[PDB]
Amino acid sequence: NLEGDALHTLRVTLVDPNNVLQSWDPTLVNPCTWFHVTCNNENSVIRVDLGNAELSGHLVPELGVLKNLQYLELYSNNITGPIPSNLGNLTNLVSLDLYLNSFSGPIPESLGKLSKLRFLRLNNNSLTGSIPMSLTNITTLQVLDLSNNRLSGSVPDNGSFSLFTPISFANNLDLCGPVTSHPCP
Amino acid sequence: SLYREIHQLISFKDVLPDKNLLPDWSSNKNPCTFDGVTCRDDKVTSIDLSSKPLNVGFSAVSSSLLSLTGLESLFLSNSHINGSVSGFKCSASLTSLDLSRNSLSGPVTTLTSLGSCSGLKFLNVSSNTLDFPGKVSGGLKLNSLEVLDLSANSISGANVVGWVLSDGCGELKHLAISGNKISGDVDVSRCVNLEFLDVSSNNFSTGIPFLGDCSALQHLDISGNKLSGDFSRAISTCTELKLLNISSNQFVGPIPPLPLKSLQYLSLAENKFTGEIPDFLSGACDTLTGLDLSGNHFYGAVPPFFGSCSLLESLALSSNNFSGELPMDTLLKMRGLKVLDLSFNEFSGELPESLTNLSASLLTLDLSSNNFSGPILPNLCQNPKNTLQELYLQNNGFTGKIPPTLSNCSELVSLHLSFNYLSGTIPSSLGSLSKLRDLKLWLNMLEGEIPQELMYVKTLETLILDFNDLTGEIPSGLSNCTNLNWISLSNNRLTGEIPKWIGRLENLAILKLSNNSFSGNIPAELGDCRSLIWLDLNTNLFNGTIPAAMFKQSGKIAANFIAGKRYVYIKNDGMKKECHGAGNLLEFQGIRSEQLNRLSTRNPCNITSRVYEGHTSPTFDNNGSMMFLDMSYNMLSGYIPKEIGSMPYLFILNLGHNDISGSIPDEVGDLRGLNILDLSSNKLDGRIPQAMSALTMLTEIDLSNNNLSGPIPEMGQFETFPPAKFLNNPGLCGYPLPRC
Ligand SMILES: *[C@@H]1O[C@H](CO)[C@@H](O[C@@H]2O[C@H](CO)[C@@H](O[C@@H]3O[C@H](CO)[C@@H](O[C@H]4O[C@H](CO)[C@@H](O)[C@H](O)[C@@H]4O)[C@H](O[C@H]4O[C@H](CO)[C@@H](O)[C@H](O)[C@@H]4O)[C@@H]3O)[C@H](O)[C@H]2NC(C)=O)[C@H](O)[C@H]1NC(C)=O
Ligand SMILES: *[C@@H]1O[C@H](CO)[C@@H](O[C@@H]2O[C@H](CO)[C@@H](O[C@@H]3O[C@H](CO)[C@@H](O)[C@H](O[C@H]4O[C@H](CO)[C@@H](O)[C@H](O)[C@@H]4O)[C@@H]3O)[C@H](O)[C@H]2NC(C)=O)[C@H](O)[C@H]1NC(C)=O
Ligand SMILES: CC(C)[C@H](C)[C@@H](O)[C@H](O)[C@@H](C)[C@H]1CC[C@H]2[C@@H]3COC(=O)[C@H]4C[C@H](O)[C@H](O)C[C@]4(C)[C@H]3CC[C@]12C
Ligand SMILES: *[C@@H]1O[C@H](CO)[C@@H](O[C@@H]2O[C@H](CO)[C@@H](O)[C@H](O)[C@H]2NC(C)=O)[C@H](O)[C@H]1NC(C)=O
Ligand SMILES: *[C@@H]1O[C@H](CO)[C@@H](O)[C@H](O)[C@H]1NC(C)=O
Ligand SMILES: *[C@@H]1O[C@H](CO)[C@@H](O)[C@H](O)[C@H]1NC(C)=O
Ligand SMILES: *[C@@H]1O[C@H](CO)[C@@H](O)[C@H](O)[C@H]1NC(C)=O
Ligand SMILES: *[C@@H]1O[C@H](CO)[C@@H](O)[C@H](O)[C@H]1NC(C)=O
Repeated sequence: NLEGDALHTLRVTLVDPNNVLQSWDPTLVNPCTWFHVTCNNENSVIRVDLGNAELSGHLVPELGVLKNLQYLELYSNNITGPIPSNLGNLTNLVSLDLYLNSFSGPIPESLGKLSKLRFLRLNNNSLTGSIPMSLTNITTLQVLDLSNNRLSGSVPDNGSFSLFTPISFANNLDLCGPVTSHPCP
Repeated sequence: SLYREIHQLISFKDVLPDKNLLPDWSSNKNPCTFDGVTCRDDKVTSIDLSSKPLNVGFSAVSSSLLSLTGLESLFLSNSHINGSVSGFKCSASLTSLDLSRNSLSGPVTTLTSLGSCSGLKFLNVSSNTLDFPGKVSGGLKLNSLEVLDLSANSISGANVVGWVLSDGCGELKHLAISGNKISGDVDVSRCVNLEFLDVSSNNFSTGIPFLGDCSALQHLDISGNKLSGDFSRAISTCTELKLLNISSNQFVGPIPPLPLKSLQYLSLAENKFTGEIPDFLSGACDTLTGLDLSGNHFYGAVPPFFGSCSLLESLALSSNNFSGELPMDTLLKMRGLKVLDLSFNEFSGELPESLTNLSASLLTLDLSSNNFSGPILPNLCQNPKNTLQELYLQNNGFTGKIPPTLSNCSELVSLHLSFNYLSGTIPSSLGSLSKLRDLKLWLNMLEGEIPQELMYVKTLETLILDFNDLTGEIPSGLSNCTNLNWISLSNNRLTGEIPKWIGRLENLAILKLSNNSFSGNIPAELGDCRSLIWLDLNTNLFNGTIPAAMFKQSGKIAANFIAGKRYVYIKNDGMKKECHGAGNLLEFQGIRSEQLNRLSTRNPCNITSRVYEGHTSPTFDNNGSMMFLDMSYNMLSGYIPKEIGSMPYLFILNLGHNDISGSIPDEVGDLRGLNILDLSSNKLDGRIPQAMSALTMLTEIDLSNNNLSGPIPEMGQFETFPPAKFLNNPGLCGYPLPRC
């Protein structure tokens, strides 16, 4: 139960007052029978929705070991710490919503390695640094909300980013480009 | 003495936040006349404050009470005392101290300061919040303790035992460290007098404790650990040994040699042990009381030489690969046998007639989960004064009828006949059992109506009739059972309306009517049941409307008596339309999952997903609400009142495939615990209330086939859900559906 061990490490690192992770047993054959965790017909985890579980702490890199993982919804929590640089090891992730959190650190480079990525919503977080140019190589990008963050630098108008409007990039620290309403020097 | 005695007692009485605490304590009274105080010759030798919520600190105790000259013993158990041990004045007259079940906190090293008591022999600190931060150095420096109990604390570390015994174990007759996290190696070899050791429930990944000569040791509990290696050679030096619990460990291989001379209790249970029961074990037959081999790879048959043991009280072979016939000849040679658990084995064949004798001896007979075949023995309980308590026959190939000779067992508190091929009707004579608690007959071919005479059982708690051919309506007499906490009747042919007298049961936790012909209106009297967290009504003929007062009891709900029972929840996947409702909750005690295929004939559900297991665990002890509601696939009509949103603890709500017409209440948005919601196939109209965006717990929803109109709420989880669930809603728009 590699997936189960990984998710269990995640549980250990997480702070869970409501004990929503209580149902997770490392001794089990797999994680697939756990609450909020969904597996495919191949008995591998395609989904984890922990959203608004009122959790604290930070995440783990072992999440990147889920190959068939599709949906990850962590949204509406106090969760802190950086976004794992090895998250790019997730090929099949179609949705990532971290929004409404204490998450920090720069936006990981390896995220450019997600080909099937559709939803990315980071809005209302503490993230800083530039917005990776590798994300333009993701052609499947549909909905992105970065609004109300500390992100800085120039915003690429190429690739999939051409699909997006300033309200998504709004209320940031300093952002420049055709996409923003503030010009680059 | 007496003056400062009473003055110290009162000076302690002054520190209590509750001004009225000690009723008889006052100045101008003989201290020896006080409650919880035992005085000898006008000198205080004892004080017992146990189970009295003092809500005071230890610092107040050490100064006032422990300074008493001539005081031998102080029992503070469950006195709600907080704080930590500090340096203080202690009389040498002190003998026994009980701090157990209290709030004492801080590092364990503080206990080193108890050496101020010169005559201190017996110390119980068990069940406190004490821990051990960081490294272990030096020692406890108490060698005078004949008894030490550290059990149920927060201590996490390695070789803490060495820190305890640093000053030597020479005088120590008793040690219990349990309920902690401790690793490393255990050396008791310097303690020649130690008669008792409980290290259980800990972190040891390493070798077994070093017992040295192990001359005087009568008790060894290593259980609840990761331990592996050879324990035989370690305990081979122990001549006199009684209780050995090695259970729940990583031990492997065949059963090795043991010190069987004085052995009373032996548990090898819950391990990787292989092979079968060795012969040499018979050497313990002059002694052995009870035995647990459960949870191993053991197979074969029971050695008949165990007939030499008349002292065996309990025999547990459960959870193994065992097969073969019943050694009734050997079993009858055991006079003191009481509980026999054969459950979860491959045992086969019909039932030997001689078994009819055991009704006058055995307390518990568990044959459950086996390859057994044949009829149920009608001659059973022919012998006078039948002593049988619990009978579990479930999961077998047993055929024939159910003989109403079982009424002749009057001591039977539990009957599980379930998961079998048994035919025939239900004998009314079963009503003659006043002591019966758990009656589970489910999954059989049973026919005929329900006995009215069951009204004569007031002690009835769990009744499982599920998955049978039974017909007829429900006897009103069942109302006379006020102690029923579980009612599950599913996949049956039962008809008729639903009783209105259900409100009479304050103890009822669970009601499952699923897959039946019942009709009529859902009674509002359900709102009078304060124990009820679970309702599955899905496939029935019920007409009428849905009352809003049914939820009035939510928030006062007490599920306390419901806990402790094994359950299975089988989730209905919406792929196949022939499998109805959210899911099926059934009582799984004493049954294998692998045999669930026996349901293949009775239910259309497969493709390999998905099963949920466990034990009943309500989310609240008191003042909660309904955790489960499935009315799906019925004739119910009208509009849903605002009260539908009064149950925050509700995990799953399925109203699907009904005639319900009206607007979805904004009160729906008040449910924070709802994981799965099916409103599908109804007449409901209007707009989805924006308040529903307040639901963050939904992993599944189906809104399809309604009259609903307007934009889909963008916020909340609606964006996560597929348009597949939103189909057949003409006026409905907004993501995931197309933009307006
Ligand atoms: C409410 O409960 C009722 C009763 O519990 C339930 O109705 C039963 O539903 C099951 C599942 O669909 C039915 O099971 C079927 O029974 C068929 C016989 O009627 C059987 O066909 C052949 O089987 C027998 C015995 O093998 C054979 O001698 C005959 O020649 C029959 O033609 C079906 O077999 C199918 O399934 C098996 C394994 O599942 C497979 O190997 C076969 O190839 C075939 O695909 C099947 O077992 C049962 O008959 C129903 N009984 C009645 C009285 O209707 C409802 O479905 C429940 N409702 C809800 C909503 O849950
Ligand atoms: C150190 O302190 C702890 C905390 O008290 C203590 O553990 C407890 O010991 C008591 C025994 O004194 C246990 O109480 C028993 O529990 C069993 C259930 O397993 C009951 O059946 C027992 O009932 C009998 O005794 C009663 C009187 O005590 C009778 O009224 C009754 O009819 C029965 O005859 C008995 O209550 C208790 O379970 C444990 N555990 C706890 C409280 O968590 C430990 O023993 C102390 N150490 C030493 C060396 O004494
Ligand atoms: C209190 C008892 C009466 C009850 C049986 C309880 O012990 C039981 O564990 C309940 C709480 C469990 C049994 C089945 C569980 C559900 C299992 O089925 C559902 O598909 C899963 C899907 C997903 O895992 C959700 O996170 C939870 C969710 C929807 C679970 C929500 C909680 C349960 C409903
Ligand atoms: C033998 O050791 C086990 C291991 O802790 C003791 O635990 C019992 O059985 C299960 C373990 O799977 C526990 O969950 C129960 O709480 C325990 N039972 C009881 C009645 O307390 C067990 O108690 C030990 N056996 C004896 C006779 O003490
Ligand atoms: C995190 O947010 C919650 C409510 O969303 C709030 O109650 C809590 O205090 C916050 N965490 C901290 C550490 O303040
Ligand atoms: C997002 O952040 C802005 C300010 O940074 C705040 O005004 C807004 O309320 C936040 N969004 C939510 C949903 O709380
Ligand atoms: C002891 O109890 C008192 C009662 O209010 C409290 O003030 C104090 O913090 C407690 N000490 C500990 C260590 O909890
Ligand atoms: C339920 O339906 C029957 C007719 O099918 C009717 O007589 C009965 O009154 C209905 N119940 C209510 C409350 O309307």
